[PDB]
Amino acid sequence: QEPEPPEPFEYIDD
Amino acid sequence: NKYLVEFRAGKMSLKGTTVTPDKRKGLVYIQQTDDSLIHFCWKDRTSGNVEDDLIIFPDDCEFKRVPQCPSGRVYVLKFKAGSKRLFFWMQEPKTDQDEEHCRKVNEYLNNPP
Amino acid sequence: MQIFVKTLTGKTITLEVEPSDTIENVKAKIQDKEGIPPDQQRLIFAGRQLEDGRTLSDYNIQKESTLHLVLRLRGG
Amino acid sequence: MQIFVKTLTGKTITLEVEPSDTIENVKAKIQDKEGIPPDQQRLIFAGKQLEDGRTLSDYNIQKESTLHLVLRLRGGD
Repeated sequence: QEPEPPEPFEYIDD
Repeated sequence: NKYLVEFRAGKMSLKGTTVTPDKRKGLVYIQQTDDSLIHFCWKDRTSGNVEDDLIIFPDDCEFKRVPQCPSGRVYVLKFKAGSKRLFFWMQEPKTDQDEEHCRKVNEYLNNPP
Repeated sequence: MQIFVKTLTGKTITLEVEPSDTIENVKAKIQDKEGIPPDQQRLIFAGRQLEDGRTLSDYNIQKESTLHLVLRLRGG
Repeated sequence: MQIFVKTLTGKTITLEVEPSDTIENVKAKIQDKEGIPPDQQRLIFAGKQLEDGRTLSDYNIQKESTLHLVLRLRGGD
């Protein structure tokens, strides 16, 4: 029916 | 006040250098008022109420994808002048309109009617 | 900490202001540089409209910050 | 300085108002004419929405001025 949320990840302002 | 854009998306939380999606699935929609001001609102799907509502001027923000963790649909709103960044993830089952929504978001936040 | 005020016509107006300065004070500066009263003048920044008593630092308004100036009806 | 208010059905209702009269006052006149409550009517003139706190003169509304009256049929939520 609906998609599951993504897993946590590291974000870097490149 | 018709909505310029609207799609299922949830908010995320960025702390330090880690982005974690919030299970509080919401809806990202845009509407222009009689003031010619584009309103960027994020409503929670839980109650269907508008949790957030901020007016976004042209060239004031940038809607783009986040190529950090490929797997799903993650977009970030970069306030060019607000110096603030927001994280969102698409909850729609199909992305057949993801690009369009993404394009409309930028066109409505950078190119108001 | 001056700030650039972009009008609806695209006319930008830089006004020397301080972070601690309130929004009300800033609006007055616009009046002197244009003549727009607070009632007709609506300063918006950070994607959100400014309150009044709030300070510029409250909205993270730094120098050369481009503030959005919204004008109400001109009687027509 | 009365003004003509055209309803959705096309029925026109002239309401005696003053140039300095506020929008709230005008809405009340409508309420006492069609029984329309303030929370169920929108006044638009010259394509400009009459916001509360404004006046007829603010919208350049003179005597015998036709105003667009819209009722909330859906009633929102």
